[PDB]
Amino acid sequence: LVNFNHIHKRIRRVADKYLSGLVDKFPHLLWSGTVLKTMLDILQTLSLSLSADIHKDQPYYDIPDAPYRITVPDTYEARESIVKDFAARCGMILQEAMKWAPTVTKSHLQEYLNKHQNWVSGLSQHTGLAMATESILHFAGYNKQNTTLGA
Amino acid sequence: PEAIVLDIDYKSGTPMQSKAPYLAKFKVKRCGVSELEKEGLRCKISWQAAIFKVGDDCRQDMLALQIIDLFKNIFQLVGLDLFVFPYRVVATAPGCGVIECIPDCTSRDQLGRQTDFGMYDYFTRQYGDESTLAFQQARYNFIR
Repeated sequence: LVNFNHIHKRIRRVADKYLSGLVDKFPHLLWSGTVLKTMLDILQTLSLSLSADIHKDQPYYDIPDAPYRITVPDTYEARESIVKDFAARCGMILQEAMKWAPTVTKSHLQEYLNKHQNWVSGLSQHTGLAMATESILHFAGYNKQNTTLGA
Repeated sequence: PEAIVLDIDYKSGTPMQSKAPYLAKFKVKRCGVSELEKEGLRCKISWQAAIFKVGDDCRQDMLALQIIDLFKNIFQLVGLDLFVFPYRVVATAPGCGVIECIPDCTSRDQLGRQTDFGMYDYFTRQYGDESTLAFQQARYNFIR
């Protein structure tokens, strides 16, 4: 995942192809308990880096809870384009996970939203929490009472 | 006038083309003005280069330097990002004066004679491809 946003051109394409193949041959990684947190963290890092005084140096950033680093382009347009492009795989994988096993992923999402560090900054944007609380809605299903009826 | 000389390098003499103007180097200590004034009645170190001229006027350059320094002060006060280097110059005799030399002198004419190509090739060889980090900073300083 961390190489999906490389500064080059073909590197991200081959990384995307490898990720697609890996998720194809091992479907059980969708409902894992560590991928979602890491991808939300990197999305939040990119969202924070969206507006960080481009002329100021040091475009490097450190992903929390994982030893890695991310570089960003110079112009605003490229950064906006890359963050918008990355903002789609999140929804795709979230809906794919929600389609098959809703209970486990819903419990994981509930557990993620109960950390003290993010509560202080929650008054700001904190795009990860917004993404979670937006993805929870339009992928829900019917409960026990209304699971078997004919329209 | 805000520094005290220490010694003289006895091997830096190099006359230039021209009238017999030569060049010399000095090792100097920077203290200040008031401390220098009070220490001149009782008895952070780098090197400096000096250029001497005979038979030439050095007043229009002084006026231009004053204007440049005033513009630099205005720009620094307003809060923008512009770069100008006001090298000092003082006249002391009719047709004779002392002119400071910027550190690490690199004339464009000499580089053009050496390369006979565009500056883009020179700075591509010196720093690297346009996608590197240093190239962006060099371009920003060039624009400034």
